[PDB]
Amino acid sequence: MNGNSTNNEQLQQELATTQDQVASIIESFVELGVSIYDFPGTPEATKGMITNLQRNVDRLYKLNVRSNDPQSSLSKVDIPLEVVQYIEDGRNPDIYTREFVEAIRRSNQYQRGKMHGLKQLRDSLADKIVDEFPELKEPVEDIIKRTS
Amino acid sequence: QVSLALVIRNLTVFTMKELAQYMKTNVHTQANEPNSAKKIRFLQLIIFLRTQFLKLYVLVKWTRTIHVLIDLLNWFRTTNMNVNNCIWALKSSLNSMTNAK
Amino acid sequence: YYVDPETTYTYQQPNPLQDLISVYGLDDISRQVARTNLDGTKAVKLRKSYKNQIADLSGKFSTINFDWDLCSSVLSQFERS
Repeated sequence: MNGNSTNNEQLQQELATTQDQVASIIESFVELGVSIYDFPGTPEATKGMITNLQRNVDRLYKLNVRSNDPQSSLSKVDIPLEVVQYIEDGRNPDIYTREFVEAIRRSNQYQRGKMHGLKQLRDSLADKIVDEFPELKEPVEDIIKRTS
Repeated sequence: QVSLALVIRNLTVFTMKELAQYMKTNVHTQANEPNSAKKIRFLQLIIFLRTQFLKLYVLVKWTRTIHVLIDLLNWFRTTNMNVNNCIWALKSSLNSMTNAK
Repeated sequence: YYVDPETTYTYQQPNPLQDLISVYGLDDISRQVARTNLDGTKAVKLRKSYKNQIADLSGKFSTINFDWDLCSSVLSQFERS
């Protein structure tokens, strides 16, 4: 129990660090774009642009290097292609999950209802086969033992 | 199976290749083109790369929230089309065996 | 004829009759993104895509071998011109 909790805490810390680094990279890219749009052409601005480019390159290289470490937990978990198709549409990702979980629940309810129906079917059939055919009563119960 | 580390690797390789191609194109582009157009193109490329890295950031945040709902979801889907395949197999068996009736 | 006492079929695991969500303690995420709360009221507004997960970051998302030093120097020379 403690090992699973420790592994979950490690995976959460590593993904929080990854999230913070990528957020910093995004902020640096935003600053780079702002500087490019409002570039005055001064040598100091050029040096700042070079420094920002170098910092962005170093940050991107660090994001790759740690993620390839065999001791990292970041490798632990595929991505759904239907989610990759849906996610571009300008929104907050909840209706794909709502409607698909609704379909899942409908399938589960269908499964439970058909299981109950089949159970009553075979119960009634066993009862009547015992009734009109007592000589076959003994195997029928065994049939239940073979099924249940 | 696909690892998040392999997504990080391939995306970073694609970003590096795109940046190298853009730098090369700027290198062999004639100087007659105004620097404003080149700056705009570089800004657009940086914006696209930032958008890709932000999609990866969403995959990092998703994996931080994540597998439980996805495991239940996949198991229930497997049960669903297994039931559907069983129904179709029953129908096919009856269609085939009606000849022997 | 086919009644074989040696042939015994076991219950399918896990049993679909039981609550498969709670078999492995998998109710936390289901409750987190449930359609409705315990009182039936809507919890959060629902939509389709990743855009609202990036709204907190600055920006206006209206629509949704290699020598780095040499490239930086080339960009610096181009900008200074």
